[PDB]
Parts: sequence; C-alpha cells; structure tokens
Amino acid sequence: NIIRGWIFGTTLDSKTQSLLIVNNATNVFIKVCEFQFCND
Amino acid sequence: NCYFPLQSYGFRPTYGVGHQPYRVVVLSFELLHAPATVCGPKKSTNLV
Amino acid sequence: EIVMTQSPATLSVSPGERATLSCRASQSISSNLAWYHQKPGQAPRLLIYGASTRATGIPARFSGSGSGTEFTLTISSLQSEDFAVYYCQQYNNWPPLTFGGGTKVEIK
Amino acid sequence: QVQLVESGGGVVQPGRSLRLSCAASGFPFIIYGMHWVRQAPGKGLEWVAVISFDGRNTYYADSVKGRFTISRDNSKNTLYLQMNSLRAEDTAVYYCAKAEPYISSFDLFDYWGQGTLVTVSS
Ligand SMILES: *[C@@H]1O[C@H](CO)[C@@H](O)[C@H](O)[C@H]1NC(C)=O
Repeated sequence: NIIRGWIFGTTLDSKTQSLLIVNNATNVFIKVCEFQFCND
Repeated sequence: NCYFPLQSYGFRPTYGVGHQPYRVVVLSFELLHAPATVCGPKKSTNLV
Repeated sequence: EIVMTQSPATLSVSPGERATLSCRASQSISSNLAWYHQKPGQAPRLLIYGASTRATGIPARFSGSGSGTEFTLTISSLQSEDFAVYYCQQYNNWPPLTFGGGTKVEIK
Repeated sequence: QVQLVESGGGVVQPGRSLRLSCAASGFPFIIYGMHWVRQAPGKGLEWVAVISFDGRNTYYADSVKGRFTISRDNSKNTLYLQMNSLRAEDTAVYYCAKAEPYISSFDLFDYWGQGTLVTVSS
C-alpha cells in the first residue's frame, strides 16, 4: 500500500464543495464538503 | 340607419392597459435567394 | 461582452510604500478574475487568481480583494522588479474572454 | 522545465497567408489545452483562439472568426495556427500560453512563450 485516496472538485479550497475518497485499513470515507487546505 | 364608416379612436392619459395608446409598427420582408438592397454589418474578404 | 475598466491607468510611486490598483467589470463576475504582471518586452506572468488567492512562487506582498464588479490589487512594499504594467482578466463568462486596458506603474 | 518556443513569424503582404508554430516540452502536453494570445503594439492583450486537449472543441474570437484556424499534433508536441486573408490590423505579437483547468474548462494562462512578431505592409 502506498496510495489511499483522491481529492476531487474545483478550486480545492473553502469556496466550493469538494470530494474526498480517502480509504484506510478498515473502511472508506467518501464525503462531500468544503475542506480548506492541508499541504500534507 | 346610415352610419359614418369610421369612429373616433379617442385617447386620454388615464385608461386601462387594454385601452392604452399602443404604438405599433410592422416590418415586412420578402426573403429568398435573390439580390439585396438591405444588408448587415459584415466586411468583405478577398477572392481565392 | 463584459468590459474591464482599470481606473488608475497612470501610477507613479517611489519604491518602499504601498500601491493600490482597481479593475471594474460591467456585470457581476463573482470572484472570477486574475491579475498578470508584465514588464516591457517580456511575457506576462500570473500573480493572483480567484481575486484573493496568490499563485505559486508569489511573494506575500502581493494581495487582492473585491467581489462582484469591484476589485482591487494591493502591493504592500514595491521592489525593483514591481514597476511594470498590470492587466485584469475576467473568466466568469467563459466564451467571450476579455482583458483590461492595463495600468503602468513607474518610479516617482 | 517547461518551454514554449514560437516560430514562423515575419513580413507578409496584405491578403496573404502565414503559419505559426509553438513547440512545447517539459510537461504532459497531451492533457492540456493551449491558447493563442496576440498583443497589438500600444494595445492590451487580445484573446484569439483555443483548442481542447484532443482537438474536437475549438473556439475563435469574433474579430478573426473564419480566417484563422487552430490545430495541434500530439505526436510532436506542437501547436499550429493557420492564418488566411491577413489584413492591416493583424499586425501584433502572438503568444502561445498553456491553460490550467480552474472553475471552468480553462481560464488561467499559467505559462507563456516569448512570442513572435507578425507585421503586414506593402
Ligand atoms: C478508518 O476510518 C474509519 C472511518 O472514520 C474509522 O472509524 C476507523 O477507525 C479507521 N481505521 C483506523 C485503523 O483508524
């Protein structure tokens, strides 16, 4: 494993809703929201 | 039993919308594949 | 067609202090606008996109604000590479594509 | 590093045709759209045309609609612009700029070439 999930959407910022499909060791975490910024 | 053919179209500033002095002008064309005396803004290129 | 207008066409200011510029749009364009920096003889460079977000490699002194039809571009401290011409370009109405007249910033 | 290099400009007579090219390298050229932007001397930047990442979708400015043709060759990482019926006002410097998808399909010109000169005179 070296890849977990993806970030979709436009502006990738807290102005337009985005999508996050991060997967982990147990479940998946698909959600639609307006995440700000991470740099990590 | 002998009436005037035409009657007044009298107008006043205070009538209903259906009775307001509506101004109407009609435009008529005879479009086909033919020469023209009326055109539109469009520049003419060069012939090749 | 939506027309950009840049009120401060001429701008002379000595290095060190702050400079303020404005661009106006005929219709509401939300925050969809970008600023470009162009010295004479060179290709323009991207400075600000989204009317509030700086581009990569852009020093923090460059900033902007405004939404709708009124926008401003603010440089807190001008340096030797900042005296140039700035253009405002809208991209809300995608098909037309329009640019501002541009402002020339020069040394006082 | 990315590098957009233009060629094909020069001196032309009114009513003639010219072809410009803009070679690209240093980035995945096949997945990005490209534009052509011209700037008349003493005037601001003017949009001209745009081609999508494959070529089915193209758009033109109303001032050069019908006379200008834009195309690309993915197998060579090259971009072309075929100009026909050149008039006096088409004297300017043309720029090829990569497009970076934002909000819409393409609205930001993030990298620009040096530009080439096109002038028409008798
Ligand atoms: C994976 O994500 C789910 C959803 O939040 C969480 O409940 C779970 O604890 C996560 N797995 C681990 C190992 O933390």
